[PDB]
Amino acid sequence: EIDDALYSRQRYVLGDTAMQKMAKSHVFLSGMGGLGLEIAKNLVLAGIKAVTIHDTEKCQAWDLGTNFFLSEDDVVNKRNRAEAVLKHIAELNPYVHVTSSSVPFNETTDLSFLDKYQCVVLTEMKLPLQKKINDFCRSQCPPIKFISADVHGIWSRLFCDFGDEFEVLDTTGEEPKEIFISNITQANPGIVTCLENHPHKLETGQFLTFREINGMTGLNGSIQQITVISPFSFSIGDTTELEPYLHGGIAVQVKTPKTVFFESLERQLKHPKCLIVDFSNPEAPLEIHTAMLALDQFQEKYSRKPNVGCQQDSEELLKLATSISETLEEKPDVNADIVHWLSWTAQGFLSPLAAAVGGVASQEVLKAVTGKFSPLCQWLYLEAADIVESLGKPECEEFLPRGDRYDALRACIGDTLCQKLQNLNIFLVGCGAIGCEMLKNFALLGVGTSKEKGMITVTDPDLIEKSNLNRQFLFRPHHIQKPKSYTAADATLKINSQIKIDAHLNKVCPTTETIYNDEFYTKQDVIITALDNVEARRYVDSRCLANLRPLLDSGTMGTKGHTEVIVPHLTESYNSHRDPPEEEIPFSTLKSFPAAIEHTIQWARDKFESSFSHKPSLFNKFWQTYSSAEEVLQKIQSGHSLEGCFQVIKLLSRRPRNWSQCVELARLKFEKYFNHKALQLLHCFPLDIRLKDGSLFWQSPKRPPSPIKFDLNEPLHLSFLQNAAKLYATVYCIPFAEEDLSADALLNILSEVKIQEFKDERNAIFQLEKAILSNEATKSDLQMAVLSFEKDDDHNGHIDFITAASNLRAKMYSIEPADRFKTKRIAGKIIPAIATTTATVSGLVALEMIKVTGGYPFEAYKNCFLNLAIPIVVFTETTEVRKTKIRNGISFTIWDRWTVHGKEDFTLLDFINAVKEKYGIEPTMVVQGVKMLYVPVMPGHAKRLKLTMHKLVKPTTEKKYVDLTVSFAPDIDGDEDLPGPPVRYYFSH
Amino acid sequence: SLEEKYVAVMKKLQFDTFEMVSEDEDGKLGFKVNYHYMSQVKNANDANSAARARRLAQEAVTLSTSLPLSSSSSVFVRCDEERLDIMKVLITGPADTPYANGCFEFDVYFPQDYPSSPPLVNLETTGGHSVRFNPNLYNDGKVCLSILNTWHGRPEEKWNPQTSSFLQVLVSVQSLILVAEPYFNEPGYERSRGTPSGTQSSREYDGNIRQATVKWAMLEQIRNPSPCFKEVIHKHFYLKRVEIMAQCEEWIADIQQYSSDKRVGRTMSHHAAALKRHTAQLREELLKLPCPE
Ligand SMILES: O=P(O)(O)O[C@H]1[C@H](OP(=O)(O)O)[C@@H](OP(=O)(O)O)[C@H](OP(=O)(O)O)[C@@H](OP(=O)(O)O)[C@H]1OP(=O)(O)O
Ligand SMILES: Nc1ncnc2c1ncn2[C@@H]1O[C@H](COP(=O)(O)OP(=O)(O)OP(=O)(O)O)[C@@H](O)[C@H]1O
Repeated sequence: EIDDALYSRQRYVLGDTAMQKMAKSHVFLSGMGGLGLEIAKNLVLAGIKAVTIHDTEKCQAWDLGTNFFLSEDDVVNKRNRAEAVLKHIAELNPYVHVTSSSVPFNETTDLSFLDKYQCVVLTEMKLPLQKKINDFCRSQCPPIKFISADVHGIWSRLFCDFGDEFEVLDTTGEEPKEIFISNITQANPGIVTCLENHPHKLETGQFLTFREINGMTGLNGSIQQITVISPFSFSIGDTTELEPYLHGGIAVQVKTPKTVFFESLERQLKHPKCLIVDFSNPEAPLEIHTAMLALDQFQEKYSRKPNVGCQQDSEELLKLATSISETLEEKPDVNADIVHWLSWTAQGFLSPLAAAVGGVASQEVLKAVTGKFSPLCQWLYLEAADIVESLGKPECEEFLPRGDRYDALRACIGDTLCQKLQNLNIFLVGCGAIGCEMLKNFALLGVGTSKEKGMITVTDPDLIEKSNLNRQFLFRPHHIQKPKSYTAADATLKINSQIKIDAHLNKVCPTTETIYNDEFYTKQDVIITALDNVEARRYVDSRCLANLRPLLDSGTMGTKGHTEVIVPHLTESYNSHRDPPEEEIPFSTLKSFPAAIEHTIQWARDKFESSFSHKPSLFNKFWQTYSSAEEVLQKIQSGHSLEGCFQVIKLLSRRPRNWSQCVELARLKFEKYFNHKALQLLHCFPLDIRLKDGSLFWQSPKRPPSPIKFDLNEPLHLSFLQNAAKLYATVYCIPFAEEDLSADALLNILSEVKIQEFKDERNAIFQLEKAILSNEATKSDLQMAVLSFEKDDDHNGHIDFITAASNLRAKMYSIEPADRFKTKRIAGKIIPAIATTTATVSGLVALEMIKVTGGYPFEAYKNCFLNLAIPIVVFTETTEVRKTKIRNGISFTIWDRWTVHGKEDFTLLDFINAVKEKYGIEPTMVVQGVKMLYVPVMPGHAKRLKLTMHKLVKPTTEKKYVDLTVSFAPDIDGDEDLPGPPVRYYFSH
Repeated sequence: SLEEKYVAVMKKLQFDTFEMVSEDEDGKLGFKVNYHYMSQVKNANDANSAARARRLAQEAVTLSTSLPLSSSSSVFVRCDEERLDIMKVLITGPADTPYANGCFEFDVYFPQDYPSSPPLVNLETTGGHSVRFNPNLYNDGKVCLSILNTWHGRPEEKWNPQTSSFLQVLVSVQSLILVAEPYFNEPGYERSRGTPSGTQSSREYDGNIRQATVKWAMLEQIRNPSPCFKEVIHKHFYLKRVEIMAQCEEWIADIQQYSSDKRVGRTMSHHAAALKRHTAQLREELLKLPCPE
């Protein structure tokens, strides 16, 4: 069994089979540097059964700048690097049996001990020993998965080898999509006519299965390979011998295993199959591979990395690279700049790049033991050459170590950029997984650690949850129900004692703009968002636009992720995006004509809403508005209409008084939901009715219902009855016990209940007077408890009730049911997530932050979109700002604002004339927010021109200025009003 | 001459401004009249795009210029004095339909992303959610139309941020929802239009809709008029009071013609009795209606 309260989000990504394969898997990892630590952290968060970390070198003062778990005590005691982190690593996940090893590694070492493990990861190890290990691992039966990852300065390298033949059980991990069929042609070959609209979006060679096809009863349950003909047709095999086709049809895609091939490490070095990440330089990965191979040969021949700024070392490395390149099969050209920068930053180490590579490698490791996605084939060369390219030709003395924790970062990006990093006032929004990883990156980079200046502000109103511990590594099981921001601030200080963090519990929204005023944003230097919803992102972006501050955005959905870089006066904003509107289920589909399990799940969710949240609130509001029920009766007797009075008075008459009445109510609701509805729908539309075209009204995607008679012996019926009874008892505030919920007790209760057979003012008055006579009008009767949808708590019965209702409705519509977890995901809109993608996007966002702080030109900034399922990583230039012209050659961008000043007798015509005089164009309408101030066509506004600003807007004394929006008449009649940049106006000077 | 006078008088009241929402000194939204989309208005951000304001202003220009107006049917729009996204619409039912001369009130709220998304329209004259005036007008007040993306239809029939306009929405409501035979608006019964059983079902539906219209669309609108349209409602009813009497008498006679049916006779009798009671109440109210200024 898998505890869902901790791995729910990961199960929504990997699935049960992948989880089971992850258990009973033993992973060996060598090299406890920064990259190795990141890989181990991601794996132990994933939930591997046992991980063995191996390292032979001892702790050094240089390791503090790359390791976020070491302390000064470890350096003082000269502890082994693997042992010094063993205790902290196990704290991330008690289910993982983490072990440490320190056996020496060399050519003469007995390497047969690796056969116990299933996946070996090598880091910071010599190349020839990697060759030997990879030769051994791939020759085992079964093969042992091999992954090599390294980071040298700002250049990385990743390699995979899952044997000569490896089989993946899921090519992409995307759920199959259901396709509707319109016509089948009895010919050789057959031709499929897809349903109207709804393109199938398939590819030739796939396997498709068909079901619910009238006529070809033999084609139901069969699997046929397709041949794409058009976006709405494809070709199937022989169907001539079959019976003709009437109507209907459903086709879904069938996943099939795929076999990929890998080559040995010693053979890949002579002609690698790299992965392209930047299409502007397709040949870049091969050149990077050549440079790093030259670096390894230099390390072999000199037993040391090249010194910083040494001319002879650079010349030797260039000569080695030139010699190596001509021996390659493709004969590439040695990139002088790449080799020069590799020599310059050979001894350095970059933290965000290490984190990104660690996330990718951990994802590959997860692929290795499960076969869940297509593995990387066969190299990956991430790099951050843009960091140093803008630096020109810095002096070697700037990169020299000084004897502090930041020696590694200084050796990469020079002393000046390191100092400018330590003096950043950066505002971080949200403290989710991405927020925690970004705080870790801040601690490793020393952001805002200077005494004089530097301040990190992190705000998040949520509390820590058990499911958050899987993805947010800064938290512990004893931190549950504590504030996220405070816990993160306390934990980050442990990593770096010099950090200066301010944690706020406030949300980020218009209601809280009084504290995050314009001065606060001006104080900040870069804003990073770790949000999870689009409205907050848009609000933050709009706030940043009004203050001209850089913004970095990121977001992950399962194995997918994206980053965006926004720079004032250079790029477009987040609000500039116009995504297409999403498809939404119409009212007819949801209410009466469902076709997929999602429709029934949504119907169950909003039925729960109406039954236990909306209507109880209406009841409470109505009865608190009119305290005296007798007064309500008097008003009704005098003909006074009231809002929802009939509905509420009907609710009062059916209010249960004890557990037995709650069980009866549950039975009645079950009958109403799943027996009466189908009968009345079939009565309205008989199954045999025809349309003008001759098609049956119940043609696809509509599905004919069928009544479900109650049966307590059915597990689903009993589950629904129990959950509905519990929810009704809780809502109506009556006690109950566990034995009252037993099957026998329920049988004894509803056995005597009669069931109604399927078929206002006076009734309301009768019910109200009967209730008054029966004394069912006390202050407890006029109140009803309201419930909230708590999906995360499994003992409240919300998810069980929703699942039972959705499954019953699906059974009514002959749709196959769904398991509890799928209903939990869909109804609660739980976004799938995992640690690897969040770590990777955090590393990339940190690199973008370095770029923004450096003040680099527009070409340096890169937006990234990655999907580890394929896997693909795409870097594209951020969209540049667009000049928008209006009239007379006047043009403006999204970052432009205009300013005007007025006085006491400043009238509306004065303001319009001032803007016309200043910018040469006449404003035609002025609006603050959603309040209109001048619209000539609207009646009652022509006389507004004389009105002064203070009378027109009636402003508050809090601010002397108000932000306005203007528009201008089109240069050609018949066109809409030209847009205009926002204008800020001051009531005085 | 009566129709010309009605057109001349009603034209001055087609478009106007009323104070629906006023802000107190603290800064909260106070509502002076009932509104269906109150919750979304309270949660509307102040980061409104200037494009939305421009589109609303142009729509206001179009509404003030070319709103439909005739004796058979008319449209009246009231906009908030300080918020372009608050609007109430009163539509008089076209003649020769069960909705004829009935005043129907609507609440329209424009979303923050407008015109990317169609404006939200909700019927208010639902009679306390007890009457389903049309297959596309559910008893809860939801309006189903293709142009509002709430109904199945072609892409050209769906909401278009560049070409679709609110005036088109109003015209579509008038020409598609308040039709002569609302029973056939349902996408399943329209294939039996003209058949005897379909005709009988349409007659029953028309009788029910007529009784509901007399009960709610005019009786409750004259007894408890909304503050926004009060003058419009009073003037309209005073001008057309004789036509209301003639229409009610004709409806009573027509529904009593089929009261002897062997299949729906009981429902016909019930609807006829309810219609007669509503007609008597309407007679009383119209007799008590003073002459508007
Ligand atoms: O409030 P809703 O979520 O729209 O559900 C209602 C509700 O049923 P429940 O109270 O059992 O959820 C109605 O019953 P009342 O509370 O108004 O008495 C019922 O009306 P009927 O009594 O006429 O069945 C109606 O069903 P319908 O619209 O088919 O008349 C049904 O609507 P849904 O279940 O489709 O939401
Ligand atoms: N307007 C906002 N202001 C501040 N923080 C916000 C705002 N909106 C969202 N957040 C925060 O953004 C974070 C997003 O992180 P994450 O994806 O882990 O969320 P979650 O709700 O904890 O996750 P899950 O949905 O898996 O339970 C949340 O912790 C939430 O508190």
